[PDB]
Amino acid sequence: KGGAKRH
Amino acid sequence: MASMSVSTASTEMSVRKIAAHMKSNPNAKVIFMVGAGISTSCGIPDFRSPGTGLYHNLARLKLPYPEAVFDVDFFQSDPLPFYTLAKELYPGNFRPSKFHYLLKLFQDKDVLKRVYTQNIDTLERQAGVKDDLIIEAHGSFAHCHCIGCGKVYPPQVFKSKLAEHPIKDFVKCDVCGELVKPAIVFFGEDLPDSFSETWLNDSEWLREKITTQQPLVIVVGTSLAVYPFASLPEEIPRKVKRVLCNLETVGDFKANKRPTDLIVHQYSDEFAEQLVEELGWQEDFEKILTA
Ligand SMILES: Nc1ncnc2c1ncn2[C@@H]1O[C@H](COP(=O)(O)OP(=O)(O)OC[C@H]2NC[C@H](O)[C@@H]2O)[C@@H](O)[C@H]1O
Ligand SMILES: NC(=O)c1cccnc1
Ligand SMILES: [Zn+2]
Repeated sequence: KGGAKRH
Repeated sequence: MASMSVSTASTEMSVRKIAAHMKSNPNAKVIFMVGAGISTSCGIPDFRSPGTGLYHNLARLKLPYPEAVFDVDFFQSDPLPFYTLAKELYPGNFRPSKFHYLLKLFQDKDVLKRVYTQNIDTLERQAGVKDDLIIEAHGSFAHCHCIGCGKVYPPQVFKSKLAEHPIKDFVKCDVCGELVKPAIVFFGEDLPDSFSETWLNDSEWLREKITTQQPLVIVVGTSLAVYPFASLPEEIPRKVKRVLCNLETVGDFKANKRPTDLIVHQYSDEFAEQLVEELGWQEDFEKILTA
């Protein structure tokens, strides 16, 4: 998935 | 809608290369990956920019820093700033840009494979891009759910609260009592399953076209600073031509440039104008723009 929305 | 070039340098020759690739591969499709840059000309206010009425209202409301407006913990402790931003940014308050209509043209020409967008303005959909071709990676206001039990709510319940003066009594779930919010992905949350799922399918589609025509991935108006969305570019097949239309070179195009990478420093709307010209679709485009 790629993980949580972040910088 | 009127645009001009970013500098005295011309980008028509570079844009011509793109049109040439599409001319040599008439049955190929394009995948776009876009960000906030494509909606700037629509007049959408940047919540992180002082000098924007939105920024100062959020500051007056004690928001600690811009992005706290999209933070789950903060929202639950004080939903007013988010509600205030929603009132100003709710879909229907703006109109699509020339670039958004370009996406529509491509769809009309059957050369649009998919458009991955980080924006929550839903101007691609508002412009007529089909639901099947759009991937709103960060959600939108079109759906609402309780943050505690996940119960589904029609988007209109939330929207009606935004027209009240002052905004108070926020939407609470009639099952568990927690706050109900629009299906916008906040920092710290996972993106919707359709994001990874569709990219999984489009990644295979890309790799398989390399061996038959040739596809094209065009990245526009994004700083590629938010993950996981920003991982897409590096995941494009080495043998698939990557194009970047952005005022500045960013992300993988800067960190790991590729021989075949085509970089175009231009405003997304000017880029749209030039591409339509080099493709010879000015007639259909004008029709859409005047429609
Ligand atoms: N008209 C136009 N054409 C091409 N590129 C443009 C334009 N206007 C801005 N830009 C470029 O688009 C990029 C926009 O970056 P940004 O504002 O950070 O937005 P994103 O799409 O990448 O990210 C969203 C952010 N919004 C909420 C979250 O706070 C994110 O950090 C940036 O690199 C600019 O050089
Ligand atoms: N596009 C946006 O409004 C936005 C807001 C916060 C974080 N990332 C994107
Ligand atoms: Zn609930």
